[PDB]
Amino acid sequence: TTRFKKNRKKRGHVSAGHGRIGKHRKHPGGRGNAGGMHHHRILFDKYHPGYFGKVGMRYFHKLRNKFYCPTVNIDTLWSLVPQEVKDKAAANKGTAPLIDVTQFGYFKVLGKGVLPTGQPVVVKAKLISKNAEKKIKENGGAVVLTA
Amino acid sequence: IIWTKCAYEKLDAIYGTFDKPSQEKKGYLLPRPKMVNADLARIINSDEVQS
Amino acid sequence: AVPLLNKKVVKKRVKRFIRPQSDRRITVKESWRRPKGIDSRVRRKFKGCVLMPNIGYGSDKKTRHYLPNGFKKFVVHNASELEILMMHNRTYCAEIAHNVSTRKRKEIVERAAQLDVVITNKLARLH
Amino acid sequence: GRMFAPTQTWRRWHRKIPVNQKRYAVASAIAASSVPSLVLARGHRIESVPELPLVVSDSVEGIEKTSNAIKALKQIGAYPDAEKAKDSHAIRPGKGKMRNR
Amino acid sequence: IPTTTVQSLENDSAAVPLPAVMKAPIRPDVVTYVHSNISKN
Amino acid sequence: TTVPGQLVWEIVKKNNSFLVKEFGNGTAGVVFSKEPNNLYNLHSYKHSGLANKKTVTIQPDGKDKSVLLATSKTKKQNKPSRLLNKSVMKKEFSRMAKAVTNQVGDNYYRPDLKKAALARLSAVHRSLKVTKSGAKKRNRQA
Amino acid sequence: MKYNPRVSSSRRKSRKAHFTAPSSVRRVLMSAPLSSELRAKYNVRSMPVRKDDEVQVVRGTYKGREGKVVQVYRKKWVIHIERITREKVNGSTVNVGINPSKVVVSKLRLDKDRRSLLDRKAKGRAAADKDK
Amino acid sequence: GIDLVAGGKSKKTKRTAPKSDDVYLKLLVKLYRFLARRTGSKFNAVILKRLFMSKINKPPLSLSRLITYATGKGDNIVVLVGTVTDDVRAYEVPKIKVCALKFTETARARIEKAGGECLTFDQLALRAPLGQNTLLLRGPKNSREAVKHFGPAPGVPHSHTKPYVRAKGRKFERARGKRNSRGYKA
Amino acid sequence: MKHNNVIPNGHFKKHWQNYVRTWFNQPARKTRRRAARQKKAATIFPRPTAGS
RNA sequence: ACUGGCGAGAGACCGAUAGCGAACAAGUACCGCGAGGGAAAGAUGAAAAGGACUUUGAAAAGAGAGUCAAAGAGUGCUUGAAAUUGUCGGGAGGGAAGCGGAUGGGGGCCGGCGAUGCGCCCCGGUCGGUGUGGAACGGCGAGCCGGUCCGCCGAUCG
RNA sequence: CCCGUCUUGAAACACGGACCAAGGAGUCUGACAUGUGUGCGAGUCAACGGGCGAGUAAACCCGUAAGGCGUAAGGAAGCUG
RNA sequence: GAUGAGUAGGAGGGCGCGGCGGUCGCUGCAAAACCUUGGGCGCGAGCCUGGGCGGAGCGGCCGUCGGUGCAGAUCUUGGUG
RNA sequence: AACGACUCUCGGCAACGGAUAUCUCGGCUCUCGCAUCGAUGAAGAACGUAGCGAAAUGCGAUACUUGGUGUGAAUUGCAG
Ligand SMILES: [K+]
Ligand SMILES: [K+]
Ligand SMILES: [K+]
Ligand SMILES: [K+]
Ligand SMILES: [K+]
Ligand SMILES: [K+]
Ligand SMILES: [K+]
Ligand SMILES: [K+]
Ligand SMILES: [K+]
Ligand SMILES: [K+]
Ligand SMILES: [K+]
Ligand SMILES: [K+]
Ligand SMILES: [K+]
Ligand SMILES: [K+]
Ligand SMILES: [K+]
Ligand SMILES: [K+]
Ligand SMILES: [K+]
Ligand SMILES: [K+]
Ligand SMILES: [K+]
Ligand SMILES: [K+]
Ligand SMILES: [Mg+2]
Ligand SMILES: [Mg+2]
Ligand SMILES: [Mg+2]
Ligand SMILES: [Mg+2]
Ligand SMILES: [Mg+2]
Ligand SMILES: [Mg+2]
Ligand SMILES: [Mg+2]
Ligand SMILES: [Mg+2]
Ligand SMILES: [Mg+2]
Ligand SMILES: [Mg+2]
Ligand SMILES: [Mg+2]
Ligand SMILES: [Mg+2]
Ligand SMILES: [Mg+2]
Ligand SMILES: [Mg+2]
Ligand SMILES: [Mg+2]
Ligand SMILES: [Mg+2]
Ligand SMILES: [Mg+2]
Ligand SMILES: [Mg+2]
Ligand SMILES: [Mg+2]
Ligand SMILES: [Mg+2]
Ligand SMILES: [Mg+2]
Ligand SMILES: [Mg+2]
Ligand SMILES: [Mg+2]
Ligand SMILES: [Mg+2]
Ligand SMILES: [Mg+2]
Ligand SMILES: [Mg+2]
Ligand SMILES: [Mg+2]
Ligand SMILES: [Mg+2]
Ligand SMILES: [Mg+2]
Ligand SMILES: [Mg+2]
Ligand SMILES: [Mg+2]
Ligand SMILES: [Mg+2]
Ligand SMILES: [Mg+2]
Ligand SMILES: [Mg+2]
Ligand SMILES: [Mg+2]
Ligand SMILES: [Mg+2]
Ligand SMILES: [Mg+2]
Ligand SMILES: [Mg+2]
Ligand SMILES: [Mg+2]
Ligand SMILES: [Mg+2]
Repeated sequence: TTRFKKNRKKRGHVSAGHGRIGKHRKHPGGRGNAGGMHHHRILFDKYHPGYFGKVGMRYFHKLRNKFYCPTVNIDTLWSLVPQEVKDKAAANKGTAPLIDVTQFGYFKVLGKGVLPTGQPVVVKAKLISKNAEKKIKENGGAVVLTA
Repeated sequence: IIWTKCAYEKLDAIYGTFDKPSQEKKGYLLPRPKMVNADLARIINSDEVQS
Repeated sequence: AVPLLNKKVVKKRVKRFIRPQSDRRITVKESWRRPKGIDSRVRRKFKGCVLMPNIGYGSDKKTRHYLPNGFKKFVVHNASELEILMMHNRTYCAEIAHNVSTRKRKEIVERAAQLDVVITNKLARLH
Repeated sequence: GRMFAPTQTWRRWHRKIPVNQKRYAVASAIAASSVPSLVLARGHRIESVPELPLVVSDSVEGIEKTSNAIKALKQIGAYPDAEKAKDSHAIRPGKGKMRNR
Repeated sequence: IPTTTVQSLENDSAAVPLPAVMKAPIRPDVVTYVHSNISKN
Repeated sequence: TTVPGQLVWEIVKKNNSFLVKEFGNGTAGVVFSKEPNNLYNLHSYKHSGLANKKTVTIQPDGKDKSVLLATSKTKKQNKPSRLLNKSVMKKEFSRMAKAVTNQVGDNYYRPDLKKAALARLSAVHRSLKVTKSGAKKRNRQA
Repeated sequence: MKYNPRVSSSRRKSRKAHFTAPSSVRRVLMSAPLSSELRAKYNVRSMPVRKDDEVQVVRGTYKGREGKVVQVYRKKWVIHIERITREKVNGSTVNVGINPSKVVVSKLRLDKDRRSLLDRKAKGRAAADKDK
Repeated sequence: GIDLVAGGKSKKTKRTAPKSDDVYLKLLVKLYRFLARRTGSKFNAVILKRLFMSKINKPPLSLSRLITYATGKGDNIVVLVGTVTDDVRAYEVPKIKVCALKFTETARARIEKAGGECLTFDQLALRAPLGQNTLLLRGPKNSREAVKHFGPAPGVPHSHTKPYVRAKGRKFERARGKRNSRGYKA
Repeated sequence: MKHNNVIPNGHFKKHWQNYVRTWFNQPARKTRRRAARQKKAATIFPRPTAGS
């Protein structure tokens, strides 16, 4: 929006806000990331530690699908069950719902948070952390593995 | 705006209500205002405030 | 109509603020411009130089925008717009817009007489 | 010579406002049309309109002739607003008149 | 429940309940912002 | 309006077809409102004819020095053609003055507009007399 | 509003097509209304002006004048009418050009083609306007 | 001359009004301008000031955090100058009276199902003109991405400030200056 | 270069202005493809328009 | 896919120092041995009705006259700014002038530049007046509380 | 004391400026960032495309295991979370 | 109630130019532009108006947009001392 | 130290110049449709060609056009 640009407020002020002494020259410090080690050294070290150098192993032709592993925490597991199925869970304590996280696009079950009180759940997943399994078991549930 | 009877009767289905959602705008609900009653005079001159 | 204003109008300055050196150069118009030059003696407010406008010259808020006749001007373009001043005839006077035809000025002038609304330029283009 | 910063076709002409905001704007406009004070404030002449919102029988949808369409507007009191539009027909001031406007 | 009268034309239920959309908030700021941006399209 | 008047004022106070502004938005700015139900033609929430359910209209009626006194009906805010309760008055000023005081202040319709309504009636009545006969005094003394 | 994709609403294109139109096209553009008597007779509203037609001027300073066409000056978008003249500074007489849309045809120069044209113009009106 | 700073005038800036053009918010400001002036209530003064604040100064409050702070205070009315969001991590929602500028669709449904009530600030004025028996709450102001980048620069000692990097991985600011094996660790 | 900002990596050092692809024909492309489908449907009638 | 060719539609684009170099006999006139370089230049009037004739002059042309709504539109002619120039009128000037502030002299300009009403009396004229009838409505919420208009009595003032 | 300008310092024997008209310079775009306005909110986004539609370059509708960003981090990695 | 300097620089509130979406108007009983020893308003950018010329268009207000404001650049083109 | 000349200055008129305003058969940009040069001699170049023409436009010794078809009374600056 041109009418809000501050250059308009500076019309008639000679230097357009860039000063009489310093002026606005083309590239008085080099272009782009020039001088990262010489005259912009302080800037890089102060704000971008680790910028220069090499670390770790290369991986030629690394495909990300091999590493696909979405995770879901314990505290979020109950939210996957439909509301109508939640009522059934509290209506019969003999059985427990079977939550197959893979059907909801999750592979591994992590163990952040707690489960609903007095509600056993059977969790079906590809992978699971030890804390997640412990919390499921101590709540009266069980873990089933799939692929 | 001049509404035909058929068009006027479709407004609830198209835009839904504050309680149930629209039938043609999947998962849409009418927005709520930050002020339920915009009549300041009633609020300011109410017995509760004036007491 | 009797003007409602009663406080006298005090003009802090009646001369205009002329742009510096507009006398010297034809291309430099008289409309005010703040001199931005580093050495500008006008900007630096040396005595015996052109004066610059500042807020201290502001007129009294009670008498601001009041014409010498004691009313404030409102520009009218037809008879309907003139009726807006019926309840403010002691405060606002009407001025017919410069581009209104002489035929429509007669209607406005006649209507203003009925409403006791002052017209600043009622004699315009009637000869 | 060459103008400063010549205009380019790949200027960002269009805008994509979120759909939910566009629906919010439409709902507000629909609600505003049922308030006679707002309708009058926008310049519409609805002094002879029987009621707002103005809902008419579905038989109006069967009208085929423009002469019958105008008679329908007269019956419901909407003709004065339509007459205002015709009487306001005028040539656009400025350069727009030679730009097919 | 509020209802709206249905005007009848010459040569032709007479009320309809007021739809909820007619009670929606009036937000001139939102309308102006949306109107200006979409009119560029 | 069908919605609260305070809400309407928030919407129409910035821009409406009846808003007349001149001399920009600086100190020289002058603002008037020209809706028929605004006694003083002032752009304010008090006198606004758009943002108040209860409004007073006083203007010449047809011919024969008749003055129209119309008030907006509280239960007809959604019926523009029947919103006004018109009362054409063609009697002496004193009789008309009592009628305005009765329909504005006595019934607690808009007591805050009693002074404006009487002045509006006084201005309208005087202009009708001048129209019939013509200007005879300049009203410049005092 | 127009809906034909082959038709332009551009002012520039309309004016160019009018002022560069060939002579055959200018003939149709230079049409005049028939008189109320001829309209009721042939059931035709407009006709291209011809050299030997008789017309009456209904607009301009020569309003009311009647005479016979003597020249259809298509290049100048005007027609010349017998006795509709003015005097130059030297006293010579020159015909005054009049746009054919500002005259009314009182008598038609009928011929084999003109009569056939009248039938086609009336045939459409007698069906598309009345029978519909 | 007078030996003062800036002619004795204040150089501080605070919001004296909302920056928004929302007509409903301005009506609420008018309502609470009157309440603060004519009552002298500290609750009303605080409410008025918070209505002026920007979006980031009115952070949302999760329903789960609302429940924890409302435990043992059923009689009191919860007041939030901001938005109340739903939290899937909370299972049991007790009945509670909550006043907020805005409720998310899921948060409103859960509160209403549990027998609670969702109030606006105009309804609060009718029930608590002086803020009597209210629980005034604020959402977490500094829990957002921008704040993680604030403070001492990432490269100075004893800094945990998050740097600005276009991606995350071994090749993005993990080298010299980030470990002893490459010059130094910082 | 100044202040705390992400390191810029704009790939605008070639003659990129000669290789800009605009999309002003996007509505036209939708129209043309719809016409092609409509024309194809009549050609293969009564065979299903969904194809094989 | 498509800044070429041919045809077509459109525009929050430019409006004759702009927009293509080119709105026009423009890739033209012109320049360069050559490869190449490359302009300026749109608008009388609705209609030529484009100024007969008289008189002066070698002629250009002037004076008068004529056409036109208009030559204060007269063939580079719509409108016709500034720099700059002539003339008439006012004024000033002992090696600059201009400029800020303050008055004065001389000009020019301004009747919303400055009013003539108001109150109380009677003479006349004119125009309307408590209580009951109708007409179309309203405020407050079934019921109370009202005004406007028309008519009829009384009242006899305004 | 002549303006504009660089300058510790300009009436300067520092430079530009004979005069007038018109033209004449922080823009567009990609990335990112803080701030603010608006919508929704553990979600959000109609973006390629499709269905259509002011007989229509707009508007309206469509995300079914789509995708982006967010919802979990640490490690060079194997991995753990 | 106190208080008033400001280069480089920052910000706010305003003035002016040309479009677009709206709205309110003006004009052959004379629009725009231009001229004026007419008058007035605003601290100011500017605005309003008388008279003249001109002979067909133009303006106010809300929103929104931009090839949007010149005394200078040995600035460009044209004109003139 | 008048008058007048000269210089400067203000106003009226007259010049000089072509700004401004209003225009526009042009330009620019976007979108769409179509696929058609040449040894059967192309693009380009040259010369010629009309009752009165130099250019532009057209044409080729059948030379601002022949023929067919459509349209249905002009062309036009003058002459015939
Ligand atoms: K700066
Ligand atoms: K493309
Ligand atoms: K050129
Ligand atoms: K002229
Ligand atoms: K310098
Ligand atoms: K130097
Ligand atoms: K110098
Ligand atoms: K930054
Ligand atoms: K997603
Ligand atoms: K989809
Ligand atoms: K490691
Ligand atoms: K307008
Ligand atoms: K003037
Ligand atoms: K604008
Ligand atoms: K002189
Ligand atoms: K002179
Ligand atoms: K021009
Ligand atoms: K050949
Ligand atoms: K030739
Ligand atoms: K032929
Ligand atoms: Mg500065
Ligand atoms: Mg500089
Ligand atoms: Mg620097
Ligand atoms: Mg740079
Ligand atoms: Mg002044
Ligand atoms: Mg200095
Ligand atoms: Mg004038
Ligand atoms: Mg203009
Ligand atoms: Mg002091
Ligand atoms: Mg200071
Ligand atoms: Mg090493
Ligand atoms: Mg260290
Ligand atoms: Mg390059
Ligand atoms: Mg092509
Ligand atoms: Mg050019
Ligand atoms: Mg121009
Ligand atoms: Mg003309
Ligand atoms: Mg001229
Ligand atoms: Mg001059
Ligand atoms: Mg030095
Ligand atoms: Mg200097
Ligand atoms: Mg020296
Ligand atoms: Mg130098
Ligand atoms: Mg020099
Ligand atoms: Mg300029
Ligand atoms: Mg943000
Ligand atoms: Mg996915
Ligand atoms: Mg490990
Ligand atoms: Mg200061
Ligand atoms: Mg303008
Ligand atoms: Mg002068
Ligand atoms: Mg203006
Ligand atoms: Mg432009
Ligand atoms: Mg520019
Ligand atoms: Mg200049
Ligand atoms: Mg400068
Ligand atoms: Mg120069
Ligand atoms: Mg030069
Ligand atoms: Mg010379
Ligand atoms: Mg030819």
